[PDB]
Amino acid sequence: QVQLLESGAEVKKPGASVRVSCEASGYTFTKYFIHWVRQAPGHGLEWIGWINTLTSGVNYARNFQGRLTLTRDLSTETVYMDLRNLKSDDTAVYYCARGGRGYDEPWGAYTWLDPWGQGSLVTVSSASTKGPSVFPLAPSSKSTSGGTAALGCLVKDYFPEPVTVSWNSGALTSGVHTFPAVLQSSGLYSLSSVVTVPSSSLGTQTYICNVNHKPSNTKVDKRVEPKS
Amino acid sequence: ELTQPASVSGSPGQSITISCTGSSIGSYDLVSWYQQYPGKAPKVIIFEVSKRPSGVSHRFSGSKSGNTAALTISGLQVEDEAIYHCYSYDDMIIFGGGTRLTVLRQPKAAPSVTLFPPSSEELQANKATLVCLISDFYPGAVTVAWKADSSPVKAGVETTTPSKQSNNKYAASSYLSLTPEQWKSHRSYSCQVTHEGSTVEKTVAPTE
Repeated sequence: QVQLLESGAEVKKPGASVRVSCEASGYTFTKYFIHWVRQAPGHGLEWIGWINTLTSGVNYARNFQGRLTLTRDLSTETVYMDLRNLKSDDTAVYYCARGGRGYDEPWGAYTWLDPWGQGSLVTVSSASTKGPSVFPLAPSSKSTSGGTAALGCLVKDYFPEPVTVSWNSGALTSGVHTFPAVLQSSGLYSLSSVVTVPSSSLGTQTYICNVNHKPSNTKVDKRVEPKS
Repeated sequence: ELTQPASVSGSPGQSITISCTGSSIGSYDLVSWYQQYPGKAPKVIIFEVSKRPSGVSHRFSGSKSGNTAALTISGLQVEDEAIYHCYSYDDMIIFGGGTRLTVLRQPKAAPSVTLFPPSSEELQANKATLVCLISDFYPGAVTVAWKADSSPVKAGVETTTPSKQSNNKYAASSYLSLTPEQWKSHRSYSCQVTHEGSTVEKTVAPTE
């Protein structure tokens, strides 16, 4: 019944601006504030501003006066968030939330925030589609079970997801662990794919990681040699 | 401004308390607690210190003492596994860092850590990336610390959030981007993974 509905995800270049919508339903649109809270990955929630849906009056956080603009549409019962001059640290899931109580109490917006929209992911990346650099991870028997060695490929700096990795054209599957990518502050992804193989095969078997980055139409078959 | 622990662990049926401390806790009686499941939005479960929304299980309860608020979950159940954020006001709505609460469903398992040095190919290309791969740790909550020789290293560190493996343990990766000079200039670099009061450290030296 009481629902806030946000728009889809966005990808923006630095210096650009983004517009996120928040469609309300199931309650008197003009009786409750609409807050905006973002959540950068691995960071605490941060409030940025609210709007009085009745009067359109706004209140922003110190770090957002000048670059943020909240508007409301009384007929479509929709609040819009406009954030300008996007930096890379603006990457976050942006939530809208109904302000508890209403426009009658001094803390009538800070009682409780409920419900919340599903959130909209905004990703600020200076990178257009970009293929990865693939480097070899030389075999190491230090942290593997007896008789085996771990070798892999470092898939550095690509955009956007996804990347797929196979080994020896798929002939080698047991022992393969492709780790999820990290989203670096540069806006580029990097991941690693390792494979545990018999330490005796290192001098006999060839090991090649087949990296496929379809967005950039890039394919790399990197042979991973042991460092004698 | 608001300080709460990063991760908490507890077994089913028992009770535990998450603490949030900040100067704003004593000022007003507005401190609240928000529950967030992975991939979903936060939801209020405690507001105005101790009030509980209708529809919220009575097992949740809140309280404050001085500058420290506390959320208490009695009779811990599996669906309580989530991120719990504390909320207050200091000239604006402010939040804590969030507490990953895990309801133990298997034995605590320490991580396996594998540390790779920069590739000589990458080094000759005027770049360097140390790769610390962490796997098979339960619960999915670790802190990673990089050390140059013995000195800590905060600059150039990129760490993923944990992701659930098929065996329901968790994996994560940490990357230390380095200048080739920085790499050759030190005796060694270390990846230190802390997990549930235990630590696993792997070290690599440029002379290898």
